[PDB]
Amino acid sequence: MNSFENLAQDVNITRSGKTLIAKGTGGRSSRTGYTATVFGANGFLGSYLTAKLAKHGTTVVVPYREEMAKRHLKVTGDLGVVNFLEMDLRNLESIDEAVRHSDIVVNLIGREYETKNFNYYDVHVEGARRIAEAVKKHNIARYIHVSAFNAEIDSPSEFNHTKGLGEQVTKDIVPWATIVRPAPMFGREDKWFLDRMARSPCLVSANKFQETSNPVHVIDVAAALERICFDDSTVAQTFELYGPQKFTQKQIIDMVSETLRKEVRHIELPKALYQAYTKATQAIWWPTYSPDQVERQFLSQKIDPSAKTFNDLDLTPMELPDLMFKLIRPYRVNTFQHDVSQLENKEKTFVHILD
Amino acid sequence: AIIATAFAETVKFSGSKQELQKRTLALYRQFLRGAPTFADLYEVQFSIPTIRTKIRQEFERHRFVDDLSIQNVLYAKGHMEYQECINFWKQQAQFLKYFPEEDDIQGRHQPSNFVDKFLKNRA
Amino acid sequence: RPDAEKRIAAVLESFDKISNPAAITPTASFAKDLNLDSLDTVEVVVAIEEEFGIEIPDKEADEIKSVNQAVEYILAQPDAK
Amino acid sequence: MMYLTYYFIEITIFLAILCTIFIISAKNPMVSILYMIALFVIAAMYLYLIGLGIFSLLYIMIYIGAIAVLFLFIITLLDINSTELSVKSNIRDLPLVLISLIVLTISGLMIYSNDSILINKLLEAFGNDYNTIITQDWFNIENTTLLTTIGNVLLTNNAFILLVLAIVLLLGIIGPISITMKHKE
Amino acid sequence: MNTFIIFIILIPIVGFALLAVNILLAVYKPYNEKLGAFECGLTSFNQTRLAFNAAFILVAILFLPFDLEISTLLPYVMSIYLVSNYGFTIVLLFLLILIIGFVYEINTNALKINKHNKPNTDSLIYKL
Amino acid sequence: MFIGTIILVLSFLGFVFNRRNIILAFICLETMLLGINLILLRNSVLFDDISGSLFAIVIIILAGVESAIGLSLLVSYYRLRGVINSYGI
Ligand SMILES: NC(=O)C1=CN([C@@H]2O[C@H](COP(=O)(O)OP(=O)(O)OC[C@H]3O[C@@H](n4cnc5c(N)ncnc54)[C@H](OP(=O)(O)O)[C@@H]3O)[C@@H](O)[C@H]2O)C=CC1
Repeated sequence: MNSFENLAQDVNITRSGKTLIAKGTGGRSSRTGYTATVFGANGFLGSYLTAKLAKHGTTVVVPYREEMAKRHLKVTGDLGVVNFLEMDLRNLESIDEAVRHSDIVVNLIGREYETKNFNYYDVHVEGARRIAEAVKKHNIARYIHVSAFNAEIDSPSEFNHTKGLGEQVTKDIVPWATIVRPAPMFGREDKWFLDRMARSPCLVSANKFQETSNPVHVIDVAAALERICFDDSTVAQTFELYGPQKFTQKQIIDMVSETLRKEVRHIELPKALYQAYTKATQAIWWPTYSPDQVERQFLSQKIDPSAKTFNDLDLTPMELPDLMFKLIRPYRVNTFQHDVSQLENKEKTFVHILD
Repeated sequence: AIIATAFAETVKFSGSKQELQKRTLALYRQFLRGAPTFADLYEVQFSIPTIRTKIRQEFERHRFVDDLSIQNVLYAKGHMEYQECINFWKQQAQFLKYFPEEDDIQGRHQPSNFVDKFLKNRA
Repeated sequence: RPDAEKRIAAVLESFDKISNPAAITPTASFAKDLNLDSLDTVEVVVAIEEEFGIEIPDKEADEIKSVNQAVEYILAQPDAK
Repeated sequence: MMYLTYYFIEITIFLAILCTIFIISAKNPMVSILYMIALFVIAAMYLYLIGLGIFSLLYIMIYIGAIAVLFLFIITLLDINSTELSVKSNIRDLPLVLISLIVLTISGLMIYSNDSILINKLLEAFGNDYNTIITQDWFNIENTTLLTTIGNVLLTNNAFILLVLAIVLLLGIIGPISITMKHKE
Repeated sequence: MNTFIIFIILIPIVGFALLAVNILLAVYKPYNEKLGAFECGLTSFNQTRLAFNAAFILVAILFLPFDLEISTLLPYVMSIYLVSNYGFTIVLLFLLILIIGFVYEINTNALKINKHNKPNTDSLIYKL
Repeated sequence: MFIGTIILVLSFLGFVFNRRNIILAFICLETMLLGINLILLRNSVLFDDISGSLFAIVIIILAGVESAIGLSLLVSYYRLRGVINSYGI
């Protein structure tokens, strides 16, 4: 039979007073009793999180902006498990509608670039504040907020400045909130790491290829969020999900070109030039490498030791070199066979032109 | 006539355990020799040693069977599966039914004692 | 002869199941040394054939029942003697 | 505006050198065939430049249209392994390559002049400085072009070579059948 | 600058217009299986070529001589008046000699595809 | 005179120093014939002479037949061997 691997029990009481009796063995037609709201479900981590939540019948509310980017989430669950609402952070009624009936709220909202309508502050701080005030008004039992690694109030990068300010306003409005700090997430259809390393015509670094981080698999971060959702041990805590081994970007590019059997191109041109090129390429409409990203190219990961880790969740991550094969083999060309000498005399016995 | 496929074997029920012994060992040899093909055809995310470990596990599952006819049926179905795997008839979805261990850990709470199962209503 | 038993004796201990780590010798029985059981004596000959870049027939792979017979089969230059 | 089209022969010479280097250098021989096609295009250009566009079109329809097609036809059907251009394999050729380049080019430019002293034989080959005067006559009353005259001489003054080329084309049919086909009985 | 020259240069150095329009306007976010190729299908490291019938390559090899024949007839049709009744006989001899090879091609059945798995046509005879 | 000598010499060197292909040998032969024909036609134009153009069109025909026969011979070689390797013709 199937099993509820996410739950420790079947009768679960929330911190708001709701009694949740799990129904079934743990399959598609099963129900945990829980309702959730994942605010960045359309995206990279959010898709995996909603899949893991709706596999067992957690009613996921998905707030969405583009009708077409969300459709792949409806497959993750049975009828009535995944529910869609149209949302904009410039509409408070939307956020209240999204968080009204939920026991778990997850803010995965964040951009790595600034747009005409949303600067880094407007998305990372003010949006977080709006969602957090909704979460406080409706007394939601659990609020789980994702803030990028190396977040710090005053920092060189505006991304980390705004993420730290968000991680402050969340904690000040919602004291029972959990803050999860993921490191650079890699995986399939990743945003800026492996697919980019393997498809890009040329990589660039204002620094050397020398920023150091512990990268982590997106599925394990999603699993950790799943465990944080149902573990009421984790209120008012901070998590630093960073992964087993340390790497530089040069090490990861060497790995990528050893897996890929093709020479990844990198340039290493200076900062004042690349930053201006990036600042110029923000004028096109599609996403490009932002100037604050080449600012972050000089900011290696500083792990907070006071923050919790994976092992508090009884999770052991994978690390990049064992999964790089699985992730990069689609871009492997596989040019030809090995040493076709010793093929001549066996090939001589077959018919090659039929008479 | 209707001719057989590539790696077909006519169904012939041994009247002896000593002949079926040789037949089973040959089939084991063929699976082991074909495991690289199983890793190339099906885009497998794990070792060829892992495939051979799984083959050995599935051959050990029926190691202490002594009824001859049951062993004959098991040999016939094993050869069916070999023909289905070596000839690319299965897809990755059906081939990876044998490999649930290689997929990532299914959640946190996997009971192995009584109180766990009780709290989860599996006792 | 020292071409081949080097790599034979290498793959026989590459095979974990041998209780011993260093009892491998020529004149070692695959079976009554009790290093191996009947499935492992096909696993080992498989490892040997794809060590030497060959494939053994079925009436000579069952006959390779000890490390003597292995080296003497590879001695026929099927490939990578 | 006048001399914008002056160096269009030199450009073709440069592009021909480039395309030959790419033929020698290309990894996949399909790319070598495509660069051979580009070299035929360059030659057809040059032939238009010197006033023989009929030969340019004949080249386009024969070489590119049939011979290159057959090359692509065979490499699409046959396994033709290839070793990539390497420094561990081909760098040994550089001394002899350079010696032969110099010797063969200089002899090919010396062979065209009748002067006795050897150095002057190259110096006359590079003596392309003075322009040709093109005066007009009024004696040609007909509309005879190069193809008309080729036909006239080939069918009257040189009928024998045409009726021998017929047997050459018969070979082109009868040989390949003898070599490729297997007759039952 | 003639209209011929303008057209024959303009077509190539403009033909990539809709190419660029499509590259800039259209989505591009590939999958593994969107980079894939079929419903089912696979092939191990067996070979790089398939066995082909002789006619497949013979049609191409014989295109060359017949094409050269028909292209060598162009001087005649552009010289037909000047070579009056002499070149006519000469090109007729040319065509006859080249028809002999075509006769050979037909009688050998060189462009025919032959079938291996014949249907059995032999009688059923029972030894009594 | 220049383009033809250059194409000829480079094709001859790419024939002689070919450790890669047989297709390159075929290509170098064809480009050698091309170079000869170009020198020939330039002299035909300068002298205002038809014998050069006649010889050139004859070379076109003969090179076509040469290509046909050569690629039939290659096909026989491949009938027997099944792979045309880096070496061994
Ligand atoms: N991916 C990584 O490597 C890392 C990510 N993070 C953080 O973790 C989270 C993961 O996001 P990621 O996995 O990167 O995939 P995405 O960053 O693509 O997820 C982005 C989500 O944010 C939503 N969003 C962005 N801006 C707005 C807005 N102004 N109003 C409403 N919704 C908005 C997007 O909605 P739409 O799809 O409609 O735009 C999408 O659902 C983010 O908070 C990110 O900052 C931290 C460290 C590393």
